[PDB]
Amino acid sequence: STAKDIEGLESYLANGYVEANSFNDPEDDALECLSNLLVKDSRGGLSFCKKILNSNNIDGVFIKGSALNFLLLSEQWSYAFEYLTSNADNITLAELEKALFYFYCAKNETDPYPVPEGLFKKLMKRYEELKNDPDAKFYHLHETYDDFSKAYP
Amino acid sequence: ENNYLSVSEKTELEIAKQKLKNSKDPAEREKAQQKYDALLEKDISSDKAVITACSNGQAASAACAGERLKVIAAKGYPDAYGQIVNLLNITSVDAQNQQQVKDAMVNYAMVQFGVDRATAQAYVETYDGMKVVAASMAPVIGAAAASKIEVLAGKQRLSNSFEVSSLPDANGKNHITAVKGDAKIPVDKIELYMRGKASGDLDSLQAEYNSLKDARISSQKEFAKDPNNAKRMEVLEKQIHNIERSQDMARVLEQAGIVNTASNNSMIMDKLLDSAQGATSANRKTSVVVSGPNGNVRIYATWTILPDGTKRLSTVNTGTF
Repeated sequence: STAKDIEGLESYLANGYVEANSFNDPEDDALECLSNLLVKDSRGGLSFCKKILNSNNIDGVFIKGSALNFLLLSEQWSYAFEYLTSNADNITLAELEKALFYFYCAKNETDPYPVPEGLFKKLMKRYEELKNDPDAKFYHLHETYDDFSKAYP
Repeated sequence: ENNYLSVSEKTELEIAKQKLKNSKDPAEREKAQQKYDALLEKDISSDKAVITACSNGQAASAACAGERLKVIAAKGYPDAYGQIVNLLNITSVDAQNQQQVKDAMVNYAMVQFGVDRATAQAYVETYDGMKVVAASMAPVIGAAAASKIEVLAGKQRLSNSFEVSSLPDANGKNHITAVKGDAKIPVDKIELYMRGKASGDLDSLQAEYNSLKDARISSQKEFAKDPNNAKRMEVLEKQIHNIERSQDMARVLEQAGIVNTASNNSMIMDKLLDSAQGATSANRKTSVVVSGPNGNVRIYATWTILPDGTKRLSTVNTGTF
């Protein structure tokens, strides 16, 4: 039963809510619909990760980090590597912290994926820009950046 | 003794009583307590005089709660319920009766929970305390009447230039809501979420989240193999993130001098409701500025546009430092 999850997502991108009579933060309803879809149907679940990662008309920032994180941990990790290379100047707080965290964990992998050139400088450029956003602490950005740099000096 | 239970239900009630007494499994005793309570409710609500007084939309009336009280006395505090039953004739709380509503809540909380007067007052002056207090009345006066009492206590607590009432949602669940014009605020968004009282056991979610976090750090390739891993971690992370914003919002208003009082929460509801009036799907975001002795705080709100054109508050946020 996934078309339900897809129609909850379609409504979030359209009106910013999953269903009208839900009293939740609609970003939380959408995160559930997105993660429910990703587990039941990856091919369609990763599609909405992209439909979130490019949409310039979504309320929440957290959910973009969710989408990016889901692609990084999937067989389409390369779509996420190339998204971070080109959009590093525009990526939100949530995406930058999910990027810095993925590569901190990737420092422990036997077989790390090939990292595109300058990506670490583009991320570290973006951190120095977003370091002083008061919302940084809700993503634990300064802590995630500390592990990322101490992993890759 | 249980004249309006069937033979089968009498048997189930006795099994529930036994499991309540003998089981060494708290989950089985909790199920048995719920079963005992549901059978007692069927007994009381199947009384012929309770039926007459409580049916066809009258479950919240004073007549309905009074008949239920008579029945419960026959199969056996009663002065606390007397002041409460009288409040069920009220349809709007104003200066005439607000103190009558407050005193009946305070006196009831003392008798039912055994607390002293000052402790009962602090309990009933909160949304979450008053929810527990009204909920504890439901077995005696019935769910509909207990719900009305919670609404009445909400009108008294939040007195200002909006109304308070209960609105059903997608499932038939009641939401206590401040309503004015074509705008609505579910009050828990102000009295719980904005005040740092977001639901969730932070320490439980944090350890379940840190459990998954260490596994992903230990072998990200292995963790990624099953998308259920990343689903559970991301949902825990968001829940934790909502609590942390909820607590930080509470502290922002705290440091500004806008502490957690009914007066302040009511004033905040009223300004937000004004800011939403006549809004459109063009712009669904508003903000107001509130003032305390230590500074101002801007409160941002996003509103859902419902099919009938009214607005319901969806998110409330302050900035941070």
